[PDB]
Amino acid sequence: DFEEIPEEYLQ
Amino acid sequence: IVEGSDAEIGMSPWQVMLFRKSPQELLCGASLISDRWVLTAAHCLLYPPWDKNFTENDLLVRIGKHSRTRYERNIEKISMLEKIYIHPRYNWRENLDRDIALMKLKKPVAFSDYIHPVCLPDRETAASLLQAGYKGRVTGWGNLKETGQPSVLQVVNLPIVERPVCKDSTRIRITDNMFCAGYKPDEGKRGDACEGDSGGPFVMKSPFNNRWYQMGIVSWGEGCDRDGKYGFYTHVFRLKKWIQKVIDQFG
Amino acid sequence: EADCGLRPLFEKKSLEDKTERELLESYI
Ligand SMILES: *[C@@H]1O[C@H](CO)[C@@H](O)[C@H](O)[C@H]1NC(C)=O
Ligand SMILES: N=C(N)c1ccc(Cl)cc1
Ligand code: NA
Ligand code: NA
Repeated sequence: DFEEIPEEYLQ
Repeated sequence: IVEGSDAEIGMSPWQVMLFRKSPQELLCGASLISDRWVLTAAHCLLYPPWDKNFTENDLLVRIGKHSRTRYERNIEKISMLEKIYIHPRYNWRENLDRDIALMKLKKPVAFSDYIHPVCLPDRETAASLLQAGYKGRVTGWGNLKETGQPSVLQVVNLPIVERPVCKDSTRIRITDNMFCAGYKPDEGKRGDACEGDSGGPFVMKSPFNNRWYQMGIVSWGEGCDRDGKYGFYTHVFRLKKWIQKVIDQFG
Repeated sequence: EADCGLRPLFEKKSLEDKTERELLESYI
């Protein structure tokens, strides 16, 4: 449902 | 938000989205009160009846947003959480008394046209403005009806309700740390917060100094936009001494 | 903040949003 956010914020 | 409308760009630049990392989903609203502090409802973070007890690393905050689901490149800013603080007398067992929490960000967020803090009320602004019939504004990305979801941030203006009417609308025990807002059945107009709006702000624009103040936090309701029911909001001013104590000691 | 509650795209430009007047009119 949500657009993927940049991977930098999940690391 | 039920029976609201699309926000204008930059209309609520303090609005924050609490976002779950995995699975990626909206958890709650929240508000920006300084470059490093975000205010929300405690039940967005801790609600044992639903097995909810988030830790810092579970969550992100997204600031500057308009679209609910899009990654708003060059506009929104995504921040990690350094620390969660929940009111020590938050009553999740009974009635959500003192439904307030703070989140300290790992790094300060840069302000912009889209990102700007709301004021917290002083005693006098609270006394003047938190009167039955006076309207505030609620914003969020929650559901559009009780039983569905918005493209962009929604806004609704709602009147504060007399305390006896709030109390007589529910079997829940209401405390001085709560107020309620919404139209009465005979008033015709409608509107409410709904699932997913919790933790976001109830704001009022002071006619004395033309600044926006956060008077409430979306806390709880029985359904959404039901006739004879009202939304309940955390009374921010009544809990400001705790807010100040946290910020003074951990900021 | 000294600057809190003043929106860049509204108060700081002296532009009014579409419904803020509804709030003002309730403050009686
Ligand atoms: C919530 O979780 C933390 C650990 O993550 C724990 O210390 C705390 O007691 C929990 N609260 C409740 C009410 O279960
Ligand atoms: N049904 C709800 N989740 C709800 C929550 C909070 C308010 Cl103020 C109104 C409705
Ligand atoms: Na009652
Ligand atoms: Na209602």
